Amino acid sequence: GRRIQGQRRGRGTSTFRAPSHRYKADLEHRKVEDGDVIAGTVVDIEHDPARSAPVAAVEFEDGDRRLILAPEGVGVGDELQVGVSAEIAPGNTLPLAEIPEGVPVCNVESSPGDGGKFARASGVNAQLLTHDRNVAVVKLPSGEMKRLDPQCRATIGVVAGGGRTDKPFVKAGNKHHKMKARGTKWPNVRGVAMNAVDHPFGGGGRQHPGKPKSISRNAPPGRKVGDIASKRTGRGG
Amino acid sequence: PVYVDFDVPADLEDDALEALEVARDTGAVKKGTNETTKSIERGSAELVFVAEDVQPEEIVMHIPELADEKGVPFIFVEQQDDLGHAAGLEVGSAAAAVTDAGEADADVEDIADKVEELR
Amino acid sequence: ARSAYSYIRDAWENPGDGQLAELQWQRQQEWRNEGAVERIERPTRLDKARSQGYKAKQGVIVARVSVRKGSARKRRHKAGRRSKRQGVTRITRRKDIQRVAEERASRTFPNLRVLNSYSVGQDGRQKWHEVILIDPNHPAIQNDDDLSWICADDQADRVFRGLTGAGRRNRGLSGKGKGSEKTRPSLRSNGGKA
Amino acid sequence: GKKSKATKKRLAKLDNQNSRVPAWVMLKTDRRNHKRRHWRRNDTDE
RNA sequence: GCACGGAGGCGAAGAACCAUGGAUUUCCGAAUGAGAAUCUCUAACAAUUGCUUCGCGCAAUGAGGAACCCCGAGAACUGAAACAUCUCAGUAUCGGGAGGAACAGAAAACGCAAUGUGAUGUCGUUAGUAACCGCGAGUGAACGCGAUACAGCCCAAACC
RNA sequence: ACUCGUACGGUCACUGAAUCCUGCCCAGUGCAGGUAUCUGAACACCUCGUACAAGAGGACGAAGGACCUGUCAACGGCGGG
RNA sequence: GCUUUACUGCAGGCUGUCGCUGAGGACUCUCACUCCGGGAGGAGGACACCGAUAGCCGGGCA
Ligand SMILES: [Cl-]
Ligand SMILES: [Cl-]
Ligand SMILES: [Cl-]
Ligand SMILES: [K+]
Ligand SMILES: [Mg+2]
Ligand SMILES: [Mg+2]
Ligand SMILES: [Mg+2]
Ligand SMILES: [Mg+2]
Ligand SMILES: [Mg+2]
Ligand SMILES: [Mg+2]
Ligand SMILES: [Mg+2]
Ligand SMILES: [Mg+2]
Ligand SMILES: [Mg+2]
Ligand SMILES: [Mg+2]
Ligand SMILES: [Mg+2]
Ligand SMILES: [Mg+2]
Ligand SMILES: [Mg+2]
Ligand SMILES: [Mg+2]
Ligand SMILES: [Mg+2]
Ligand SMILES: [Mg+2]
Ligand SMILES: [Mg+2]
Ligand SMILES: [Mg+2]
Ligand SMILES: [Mg+2]
Ligand code: NA
Ligand code: NA
Ligand code: NA
Ligand code: NA
Ligand code: NA
Ligand code: NA
Ligand code: NA
Ligand code: NA
Ligand code: NA
Ligand code: NA
Ligand code: NA
Ligand SMILES: [Sr+2]
Ligand SMILES: [Sr+2]
Ligand SMILES: [Sr+2]
Ligand SMILES: [Sr+2]
Ligand SMILES: [Sr+2]
Ligand SMILES: [Sr+2]
Ligand SMILES: [Sr+2]
Ligand SMILES: [Sr+2]
Ligand SMILES: [Sr+2]
Ligand SMILES: [Sr+2]
Repeated sequence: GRRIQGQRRGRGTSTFRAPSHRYKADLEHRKVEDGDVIAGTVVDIEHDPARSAPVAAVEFEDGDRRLILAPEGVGVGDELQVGVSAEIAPGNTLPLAEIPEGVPVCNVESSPGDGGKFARASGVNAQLLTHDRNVAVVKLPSGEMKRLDPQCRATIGVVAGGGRTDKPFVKAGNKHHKMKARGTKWPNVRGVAMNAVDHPFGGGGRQHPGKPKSISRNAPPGRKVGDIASKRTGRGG
Repeated sequence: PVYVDFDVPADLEDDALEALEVARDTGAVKKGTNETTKSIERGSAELVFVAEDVQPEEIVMHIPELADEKGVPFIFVEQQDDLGHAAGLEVGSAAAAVTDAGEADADVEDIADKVEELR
Repeated sequence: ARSAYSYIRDAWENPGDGQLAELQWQRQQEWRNEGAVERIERPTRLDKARSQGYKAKQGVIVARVSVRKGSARKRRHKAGRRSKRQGVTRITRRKDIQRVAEERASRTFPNLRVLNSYSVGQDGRQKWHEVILIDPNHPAIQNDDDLSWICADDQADRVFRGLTGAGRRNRGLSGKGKGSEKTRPSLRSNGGKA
Repeated sequence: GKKSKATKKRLAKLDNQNSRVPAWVMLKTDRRNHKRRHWRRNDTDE
């Protein structure tokens, strides 16, 4: 047949690319030698095209102006700190080791110094649970217990923009506008609605997959469609 | 470095080169890894020198063990060009052998001793 | 008596044992951080180089080249093929890696000509070979009684036509009798069945 | 359109080639410009 | 000049014409100072290399050529009265490269087994033979012999 | 490529606004988990065979399968007496 | 052209084995190799990636 859409994506053609030239900036934590004597002042609050959430422009002591992954409750004028000694308040960044247990955190690093990998989406947050000299246990937004290096840096508080998902798009035109700001091909044509040549579920008098949807993990690209290696399906049980 | 199992003091190295410098004006000396190698094999060698800055190292890796199973004493020199200059060459020399000293047998004798002691 | 050279040679008969083993473990670390073709002032295997025609003289260059280990890097047929011509994985190329190496080296030094080459080891994902190249335009070589032959016009780009030692072996030209019915005088002249 | 200097030179040439075979060539050869182009009917290169 | 016009001119200061050699030889073009649909902008071996007086100072490469040649990549239609091994075929086509011819070439050969031959191409033959093969269709040598032409040498190491 | 993205994400699919609802079936097929025992290739190992080798057999045994479980808003099914 | 539990194969994924590959039926270590870090250094580690092969699945493709 013909390659399915999932395969067209990989080529990374314009239709499937993110409007990168239009994106503002990479929100990775600042790099500090040591000391924590790094403080800056929130100079402005801005909209981040890539995440549909606000971001804060900060001016640091040494003269470095950079956008930051802002938590809820940060405003112009406020002073932020980043370092091992940094104060324990919303908007500040410091290694988990220095963070008191039971404190909601965001933009958590996977590997100390990477700049932040976890909990960066609208109104989300990780929960620092256990401390140690060898392992900092964090509970991620998905509910998973992650064992991390206490040396991994993070930002106190939850990410700004919470609740974004609570309101419906109501109309296609709204989805449209959001989708245009992402690396995504939209709208979506169902497999069952295409010709046999275009998808494993195409063909047939009436629409219906002529096969079970739960596909094996070992399925090759082009065949791995439907419910991938589902451990189960439905709502029952 | 892989063939060097002990470090020789800058000063000890000093005495050896000098001894080698007079050894050529008086006695007899060999220049080159090959000629040095044959002397050790023929036994016609008293003391052999081996630079430590030889790239590739295979050119001299054999000198150490070959001398041991031949009783011939050997000593390391830091620079390759110094050994060549000491042997009176206008170029460098990876290895050198003092084939029968000359008005230096006294020192060469001590140098050998100082080395054995130096393990 | 034995030459000093013989010792280098004897060491390389078992590059996995003795001092050489430790030298390779060290070197390869550096090599892995070098380019595809690195020119070097002195052959790693002196005996082999000299044996192949090397000489400490002007116009004689030596370069180490690394190449990816394994079989062919082939693309599956986009058009219809009978089971026979559908293979993709276990198919290997017809030139050995040493030959690929000699050619890359010669491309890097357009004005030089491949004289010979030899292996200097490999790790699990690549192989290294050192190549001796000669400057056919340098008088120090136009006058050498042992190398001036490589200055002739018909020796130009010799490596690209299989005139190398590795070239000739890989073309099945070793045997002078049985088994070389389709290799001599050339693969092409024998319809390409060798 | 916007013609470059080179383009303009080539256009000029084509224009010139579009002239007729001089009368005298007729008498001398005792008896056609096989390259008579028209701006409308034809299409030049570029 | 082709080209048989008009006008005018050149040629015995030996023109035209022919051979040989030399002069001139715009721009783009491998195209090489940078850029560009043959032009423009502000001293140039651009790029990769060798040597190196370490300065592009001295040099090399690049691109072309009817096919021929050498090294790589490598189909299908087709035949088998289907078709998959096989066949078409190492063909078509593609990548790289040399020359006036290429390639091969002085035995770790041959094995008419010998008290025999003596580098290598090629031509005739050996022969559709030996060998291969859904042992189907088909594929298919070599040694030798008769010829053509003939030519043998140089390193590495030992010892210096 | 997704991605200057990180589960309030984005990938793969089905249904097709709101409203009131969405029953029964895990035997077959699919996916997934488990698995005492069974079955399960090659290398190395052992025995026989060969002055060697071909080869025969053995021992060990991964995923997989047998077997068990979960799962239908998974493919689908919901009859005759 | 299309389909599939048609025939035969081919990608691809899973899995064992051999090489990469080191030291002291379960274990420690560091030195290759990998990843994080501007750097120091940190994490991992003879695994993983990669080459080879073997078994399974395999209309995704011929
Ligand atoms: Cl969305
Ligand atoms: Cl060449
Ligand atoms: Cl004969
Ligand atoms: K065929
Ligand atoms: Mg960022
Ligand atoms: Mg778009
Ligand atoms: Mg849809
Ligand atoms: Mg339709
Ligand atoms: Mg399909
Ligand atoms: Mg339907
Ligand atoms: Mg000579
Ligand atoms: Mg020929
Ligand atoms: Mg006009
Ligand atoms: Mg230009
Ligand atoms: Mg047929
Ligand atoms: Mg064939
Ligand atoms: Mg038949
Ligand atoms: Mg044939
Ligand atoms: Mg024969
Ligand atoms: Mg519908
Ligand atoms: Mg509809
Ligand atoms: Mg990296
Ligand atoms: Mg098909
Ligand atoms: Na070249
Ligand atoms: Na026109
Ligand atoms: Na001219
Ligand atoms: Na040039
Ligand atoms: Na220069
Ligand atoms: Na037929
Ligand atoms: Na047919
Ligand atoms: Na056959
Ligand atoms: Na006869
Ligand atoms: Na069922
Ligand atoms: Na059709
Ligand atoms: Sr990042
Ligand atoms: Sr970064
Ligand atoms: Sr269908
Ligand atoms: Sr239910
Ligand atoms: Sr030198
Ligand atoms: Sr060339
Ligand atoms: Sr018109
Ligand atoms: Sr002859
Ligand atoms: Sr509804
Ligand atoms: Sr079931």
